[PDB]
Amino acid sequence: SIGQMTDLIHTEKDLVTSLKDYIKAEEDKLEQIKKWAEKLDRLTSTATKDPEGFVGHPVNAFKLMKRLNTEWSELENLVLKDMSDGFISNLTIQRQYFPNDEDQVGAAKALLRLQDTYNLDTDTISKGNLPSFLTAEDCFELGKVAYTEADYYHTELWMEQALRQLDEGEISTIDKVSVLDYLSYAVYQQGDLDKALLLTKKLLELDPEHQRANGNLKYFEYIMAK
Amino acid sequence: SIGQMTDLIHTEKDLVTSLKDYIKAEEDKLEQIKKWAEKLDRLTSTATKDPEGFVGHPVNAFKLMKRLNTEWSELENLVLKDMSDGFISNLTIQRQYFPNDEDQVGAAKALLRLQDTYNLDTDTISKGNLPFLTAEDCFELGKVAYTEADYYHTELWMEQALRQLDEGEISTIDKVSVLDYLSYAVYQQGDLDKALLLTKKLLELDPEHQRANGNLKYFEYIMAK
Repeated sequence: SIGQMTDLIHTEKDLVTSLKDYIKAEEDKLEQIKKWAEKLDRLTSTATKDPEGFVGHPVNAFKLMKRLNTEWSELENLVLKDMSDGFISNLTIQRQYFPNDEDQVGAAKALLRLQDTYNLDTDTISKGNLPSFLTAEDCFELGKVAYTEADYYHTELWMEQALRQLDEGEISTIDKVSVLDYLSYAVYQQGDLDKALLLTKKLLELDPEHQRANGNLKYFEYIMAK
Repeated sequence: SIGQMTDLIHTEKDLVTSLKDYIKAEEDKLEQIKKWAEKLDRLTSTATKDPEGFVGHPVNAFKLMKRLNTEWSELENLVLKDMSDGFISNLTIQRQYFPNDEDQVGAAKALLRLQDTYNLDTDTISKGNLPFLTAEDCFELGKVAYTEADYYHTELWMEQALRQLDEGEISTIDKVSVLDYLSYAVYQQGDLDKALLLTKKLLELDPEHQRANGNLKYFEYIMAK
């Protein structure tokens, strides 16, 4: 539907309003804690300076003990206090009407097809180079969904975009070796052994003991030879 | 001992260091969260302008789903994260060498003793006008006295607490409770003129205080008698 998307756009907006509320909360806590800490900073720096004289006049001694017995306990209680209940409460509730895995993969598939029905370069989708933009792990996931479909066409394309972006300098949760594993395997399944070999060799240049890739190399030079 | 307190002073110095670290931790986390939030502030606002055209080109639909299914739960996980174990472990360990309630009460008594062995005015001990206590500190000392049945000191420190309140100090402690204790201590001391006086002012602040009405009637009774 479209109304569903407008409904989810709106949910996620309200959720951002909630989030920002929570941020006001944690800042307000954190600050009065900073205030508290500077107060003790002042006290504890002047007290370290002259422990005999400080502990001398017992207005200091009483303050020191009311502070260690009571104050540091309130303080501790406040550090432990939780500011996020409200926001998390909301989120837990909204999550009743969120998409699940099924819908995420559905949406990947949909993207996959709309790539080649309007016939588009993956750098031309990722980078919004047409008249929002895609992390390396996004491309990576697309390559995976594809690979699970044994769709090596798309696996090739997105694993390639994913490799391209990591090279370009995008810092990520995803490493080159996985990218190269899936890339080299999709390529091999395509028919072009010749590139599979080199890619595998890049993987090996990154991970010399990648147990799968060595076996892959042996296999490769074997089926080329034969 | 003196060295024992030197060890304590240093311990608390250390704890302040720990806490300051904790603050750096929560701030760092919060920052990453504000970051995430602003990125989504953009996305949501763009999307609301024209939901149709937006969910039109389905990279938008994909990201919207990935973000509702995966990413908001990582965000959730960040929100729930606890930056405090380091500091709280430090605290829970040091606590083994902290004073307890009895030590604190004890110190309050040591202070009451000092007040009079050097014969010193309360504003003067509080305001460190020698060559500083909050109103709740003052009240506290007052109570320790009271519990002792030391109505002398109860008198004095309830007086100082009321003094520091009227000056305009913000405190968790209200004027009426200080007045209750003060009126009563004064009465037990003997100056009944002042007990009446005070009870009256307490009533000026709370007109239906159940103890202090009967306190008014009873005081003027024993005055007249």
